[PDB]
Amino acid sequence: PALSASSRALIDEFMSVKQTHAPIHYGHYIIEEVAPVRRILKFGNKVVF
Amino acid sequence: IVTPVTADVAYFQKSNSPRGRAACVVSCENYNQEVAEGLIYDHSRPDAAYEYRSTVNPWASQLGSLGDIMYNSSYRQTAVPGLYSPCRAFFNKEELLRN
Amino acid sequence: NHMNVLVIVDEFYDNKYAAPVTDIALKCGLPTEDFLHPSNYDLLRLELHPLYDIYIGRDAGERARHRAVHRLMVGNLPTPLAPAAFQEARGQQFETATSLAHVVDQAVIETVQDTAYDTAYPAFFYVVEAMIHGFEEKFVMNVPLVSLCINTYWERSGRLAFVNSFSMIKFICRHLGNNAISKEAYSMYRKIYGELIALEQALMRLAGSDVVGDESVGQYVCALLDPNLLPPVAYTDIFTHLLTVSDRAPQIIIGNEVYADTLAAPQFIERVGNMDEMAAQFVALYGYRVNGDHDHDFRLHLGPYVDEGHADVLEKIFYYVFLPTCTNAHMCGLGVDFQHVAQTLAYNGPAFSHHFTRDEDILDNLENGTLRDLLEISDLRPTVGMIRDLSASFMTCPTFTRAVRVSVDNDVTQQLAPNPADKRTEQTVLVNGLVAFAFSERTRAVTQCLFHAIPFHMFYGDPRVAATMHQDVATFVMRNPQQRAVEAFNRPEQLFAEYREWHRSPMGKYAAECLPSLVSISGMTAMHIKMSPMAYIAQAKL
Amino acid sequence: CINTYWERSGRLAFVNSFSMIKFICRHLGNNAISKEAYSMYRKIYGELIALEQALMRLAGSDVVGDESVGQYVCALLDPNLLPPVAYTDIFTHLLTVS
Amino acid sequence: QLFAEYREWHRSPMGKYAAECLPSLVSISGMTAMHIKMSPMAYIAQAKL
Amino acid sequence: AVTQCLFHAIPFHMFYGDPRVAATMHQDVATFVMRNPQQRAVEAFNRPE
Amino acid sequence: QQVNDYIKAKVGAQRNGTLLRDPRTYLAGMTNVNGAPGLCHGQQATCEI
Amino acid sequence: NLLLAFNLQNALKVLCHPRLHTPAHTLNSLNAAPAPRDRRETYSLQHRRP
Amino acid sequence: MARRLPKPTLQGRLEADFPDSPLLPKFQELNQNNLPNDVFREAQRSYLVFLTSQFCYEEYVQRTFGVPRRQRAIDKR
Amino acid sequence: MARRLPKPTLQGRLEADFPDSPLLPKFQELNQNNLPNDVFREAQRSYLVFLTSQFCYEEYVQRTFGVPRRQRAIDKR
Repeated sequence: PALSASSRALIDEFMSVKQTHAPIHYGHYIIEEVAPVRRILKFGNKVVF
Repeated sequence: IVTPVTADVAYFQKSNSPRGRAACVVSCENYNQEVAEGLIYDHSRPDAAYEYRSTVNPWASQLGSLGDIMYNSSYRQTAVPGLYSPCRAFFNKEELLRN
Repeated sequence: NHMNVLVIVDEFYDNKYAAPVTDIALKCGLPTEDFLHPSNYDLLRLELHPLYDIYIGRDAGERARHRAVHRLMVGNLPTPLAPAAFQEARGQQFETATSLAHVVDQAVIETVQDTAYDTAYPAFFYVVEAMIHGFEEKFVMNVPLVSLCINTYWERSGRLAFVNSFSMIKFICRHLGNNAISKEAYSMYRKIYGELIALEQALMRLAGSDVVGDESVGQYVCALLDPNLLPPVAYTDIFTHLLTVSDRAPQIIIGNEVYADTLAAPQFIERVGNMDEMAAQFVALYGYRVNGDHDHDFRLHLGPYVDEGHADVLEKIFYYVFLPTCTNAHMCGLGVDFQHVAQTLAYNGPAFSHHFTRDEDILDNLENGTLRDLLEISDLRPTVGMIRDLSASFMTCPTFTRAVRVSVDNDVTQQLAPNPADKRTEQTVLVNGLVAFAFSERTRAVTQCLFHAIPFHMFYGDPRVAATMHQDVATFVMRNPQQRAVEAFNRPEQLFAEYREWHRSPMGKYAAECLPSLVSISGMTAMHIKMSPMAYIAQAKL
Repeated sequence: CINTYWERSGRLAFVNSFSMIKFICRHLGNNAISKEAYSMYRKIYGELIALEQALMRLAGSDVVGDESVGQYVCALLDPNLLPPVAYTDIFTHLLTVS
Repeated sequence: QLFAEYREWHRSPMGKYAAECLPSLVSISGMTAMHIKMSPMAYIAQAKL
Repeated sequence: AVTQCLFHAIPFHMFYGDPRVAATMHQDVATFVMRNPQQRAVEAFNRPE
Repeated sequence: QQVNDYIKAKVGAQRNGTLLRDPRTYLAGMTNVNGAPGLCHGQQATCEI
Repeated sequence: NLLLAFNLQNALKVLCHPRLHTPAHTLNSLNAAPAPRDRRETYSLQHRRP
Repeated sequence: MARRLPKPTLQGRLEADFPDSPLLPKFQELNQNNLPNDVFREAQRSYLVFLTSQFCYEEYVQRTFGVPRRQRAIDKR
Repeated sequence: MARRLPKPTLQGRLEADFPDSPLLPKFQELNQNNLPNDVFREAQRSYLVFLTSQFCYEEYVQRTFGVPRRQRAIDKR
C-alpha cells in the first residue's frame, strides 16, 4: 500500500500527530504506506519518518 | 482496475493482491494444475486470506471478469507489445501457474 | 395477437401457481456482506462486469449460450455493490454541483404523498380524468366541474385531487389559477410544476455547452434528456414524431405488426379532431363501436402531436422521478371501458328528462344506479348541467385502451455487442389509459366494470395496488405473499420484460424504500446517468 | 356515536375492535365523521400495513417448497396463529390449508 | 378451561413487557421483533439482515 | 395567445435576453430552442447582432 | 427432508463443510477432509460456540 | 495482523444443527438423576376441557 | 377477443317509459331486424346515450357565442 | 348447571296496556297450556320483541328502495 488520503485535511493531521491521527473519518480515509523502503516525508518543515 | 465502491478499506491497509482474492500457489501442491487453478479462480470456497468473504471485488477475480479480460495475455493479443503493464503480473494466468 | 388487454391481464393471473423470480430481483435483496459470502455463488458466478447484466437461457436446441444486456443507468446497478445510501449521497453531490435549488417544500411532498395512500380518494375525480384524456378543448368544457372537484376535496381534507396524470396537473396550473380553486390548494400545484422546471435546468446544466455533431451531448449523458425514452402515458401521437427525430432505428410494435416507417402513418395511426371538425363525423364514429370489431384492430387513435417544446422532458421527469419518489412507487396501470362509462352519465334518468333545469342537485333526483353509488362514496354533489358537459365528450372519447411496446437501439457508445437483439432496448407505452393510486374495497364494487388493472411498468406495477383492482391478482398475491414486493412481482410476458427495460429491478427497489423527503428527489435524478464514455467526461468536470 | 364522542372529549370510539376499525375506514370516508377524527382511524389502520410490509422484508424472496419461509420466521406471519376473536368461519379455512 | 399458561403462544414475559412498556413507537416495533420464532429459519434470516 | 395581438419579445441584454422567457413570448425562438436544448443557458443564448 | 436440505444449503455444508461425505463415507466408512487447496495463515483452529 | 469479523453468519454451522433444537437430552439427564426439586407445579400445566 | 367488463347496473327501460321528449321520436327510427330482444334492448340502450351527447354538445355550443351587443342596444336603451 | 344473567328492568305488560297496534292480533295467538304466570309473561315479552324486530326489518327493506323516475317526472310535470 502507498500513502494515500481522501482529503487534504486528513493528511494535515497525520503529519502533525503521527501516533494519534485517526485512520478513518466520517467520510474520509487515509492509508499509511508500508514498504521495505522507508521514505522521509517532509511537508512544511515538520518531518515524519 | 474497476472496483465496487463498497469494497472494505481494511483490505487496502495491508499488502494484498489487487484482485479480490489472494493468488499464492506455493501453498498448493507442487505438481497439480487444477487445484492450483482452484485457488486463483474458484469462488465456491473463500480465499485463503479472508474466510468470511469470498472476494472483495468480483469484477477482477472472476475468470472472465473485466479485470481478467483487460490484463490476460490471452485476450490482449492485438495490442502492440510496446509498453509495460503493472497489472500484467497479477492477472496473467500463465505466470501464476509457474509458481 | 389480440389487442384486448382484459384477456391479456386475466389469462396471465387466471389460475396461477408457483411464480419464479428474476436474478436481478434476487441480487438487489442481499447486502454486500451477504452477497460476497461463498454461500451465494450461483448469483456470484454470473456476474463478471459492472455494465452488462448477464443471464443463462434454456438448454433447448443446444448448449445454452450466455446473453449480455447493457444496464443503461447508474440506478440499474445492484444494491449490494451500490447501496441506496450511496446513491442518495451521490445525488446530494449532484445538487451542489449544478447549483440546483428546489422549488418544492417538504410540506407539499407530504401533501402529495398523503393523497397516494388514501383509500378515501374519490372515484369520481377518477372518471373525469379519463374523459378529458389530455385535450385542452375537452378540459376547458369542464373547468366549472373540476373547480368543484378540487374545491370540495381540498377543503374536506387538506389533500389535493387530480395529481394522477401530468396533463391535468399541467392545465390546472395553466388554467383555474385565478379563482377556480382555493389559494392554498393552487399554490401546491404551481410548485409541483415548478419543481420539474428547476430540475430540467440542473440536468441541462450538467451537460456541457459542447456538442458532438450538430446535436447536443445531453442525449448521451442522461437518460431523461435522451428523447428515445418515452413517458408511459400517451394521449397524443408521440410515436410518429418519434420516428422522425430518431437517428437510432426506431421500431414500434402495434399488436402483431409494428411499423418503423413514417409513410406507414395512415394505416396504423388515426387522428382525432378538435370536436369542431369531427362534428360531421359524430354519427360515423358511433356506428364503428356497434358494428366494428375492436379486437384485431391493429390501429391506434391519438390526437395530433403538439410541440410543447421542452423536448417532453418535463413529463418524463414527472413520471420517472417525482411520482415514484413521493408515493413510494405505489401506482398501477388502469384502463377504462369508455362506452360503459358514458352509459352511466347519459342513460341517467335526470340528465335525460327535458323538464329538469340545467342547474339543480342531481342527487336529489338520481335513481338508484351506479352513478348514484359512486357519488355517495365520493360524497361530492354536482349540478345537473355539469353531467351534460361530461356527456358531451362522448363523441370524441376513445373506445378502448391499448398497450404499445417500443423498440429502440442504444447509443453508439452502448451498441457494441455480439448479438443484434442485444443492442436494442425495449420499452412499453400505455395508450389512452391513466395511472392509479390504491383502490378502496368499497370503491371496487360498482367501479369494477369501469376499470381494470394493468402492470405496465415496474414503478407503475405494484401488488399492493393491483390486488385491489383485480380479483385474480389478489388471490395470486394471497397464495404467494412473497410477491408483495415490487421486484418479485410477476407481470405478463406480453406486458413486461425485466431485462429489456430502461428501469431495472434495482431502481424499482430504491423507490419503494426511498424516503418522501426532497433529498431523495435529487437521488432518483442522479440515478439516471448513462454510464457511457461521454457520461464519464461530463461527470468529471463537476 | 363517533361524532359526539370526539367533540365532547378528545377521544375516539370503537377502537376496541378491529373489524369496526376496518369498516370505518372503507365507509365513512365521506365527511360523515369529523375530519380530524377520521385520520386517526386511518393512521391506526395505515400502520398495520407498514408493520406487515416490514415483516415481508425480514423473510426473504426464497421459498422452501411452494410456501414462503415467512411462516417459519415470525409468529404473526404464521397462518396457524389465529386472532383471539372470531366472528366468521376461520376454523374450516384453517383445516384446509394447514 | 379458558387458559393454560404453559401451552400458549404468548407466555408470561410477553405480558410483563407490555405491562411496563411505554406507549411510544419504540415499543410498537419492540413488540413486533419479540415475535420471531427462534428457529434455524429465523437465524438464517436474522443473519442476512 | 390573448397578448399575441399586443406584445412581442425583444432579447437585448445579458440579464434580460432570457431563453425561458423568450420561448414563451416568441414561437420561433421557441422552436429554435427545441432543436438545441442547451441554448437555454443564459450565458450561451443567441441574441440578434 | 425439504427443510433439511434448505438449511444445509443456506448454511453451506456440502461445498464448505469440513468432512465431505459422499458414498465413500457412508457406504465404505471413511472420513475424508475438505480440499482447502491453499493455506495462507497456517493450520486452521476450529472455533466452538 | 489481519482483522476478522465474527458475525452471526459465521456461527450458523453450529447454530442450525438439530443438536441445538432438541429437548431430548436435557430431559434424559434429569429423569435419570436422583430425586429432583421437591416443590411442584400444580396449576396451569394443561388445558381441562369442559 | 375473450370478454368485456360487466355491464353497469341501470334501471330497465328508464329512457322511454319514464320520460317523453323530442329525442324519443327521432329515436323511433331504430329497428330490430335480427337481434334477440335481450340484445336489442342492450343495443337500444346504447343509441340514446349517443343522442343525448349530440343534444348536450349542441347546447354547449350555443353558450359559446356570447352575448349579442345589437340586443344590448335595443332593450337596454 | 345452566345459568344466565339477571333480566333487565322492563315495565311489565307494555303491549296489552300502553298501545293498540297491528301487532296485537299476531301476538294474541300465543296461548299458555300448563305454564306458570311468570314464564308465560316472559314468553310474551320475548314474542313481542320478535314481532317488533320483524316489523322493523320489513320497514327497513321497504325503505331501502329509493325514488322512481316515473314519479319524479310526474311530479316535475
